[PDB]
Amino acid sequence: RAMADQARTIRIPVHMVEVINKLARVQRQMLQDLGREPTPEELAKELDMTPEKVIEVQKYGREPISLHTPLGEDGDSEFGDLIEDS
DNA sequence: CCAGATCGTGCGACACACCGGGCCAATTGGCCGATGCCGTCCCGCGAACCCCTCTACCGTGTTGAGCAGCAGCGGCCT
Repeated sequence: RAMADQARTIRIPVHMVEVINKLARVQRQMLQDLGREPTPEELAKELDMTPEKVIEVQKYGREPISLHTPLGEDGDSEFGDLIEDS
């Protein structure tokens, strides 16, 4: 429960985290057994949900990048120095 | 040289100048009054949405350089 509540900067409810974990485990097992990357339809029929829900669950789980990652070869610039204030 | 262009002059027409009359066309544009469809809101139920709780074979360990301060030790001094 604690890892479900204190593991992501953008918090997700417990049930959505459980769904994400289930989808990740199913995808890993399918990739291992089949030998190829499962398509969204294969997971959708395996997980008993629409492909839109599958892609939404995949999208929700991503980790934000950091603005301080250096991209200058000499070590002077940062990823956050090239973002325009829209 | 002398005859038409130019202009003087004259008569008329006359396109309006007036400033005043006496009615009218077109053309209203308001919403008058009457009729009708849409915005807002107040439920009504239901799908989902998030939070909390509990499961008892048992199970017991994660480079170089420069400058400055501190710890250990050799050796007086009492």
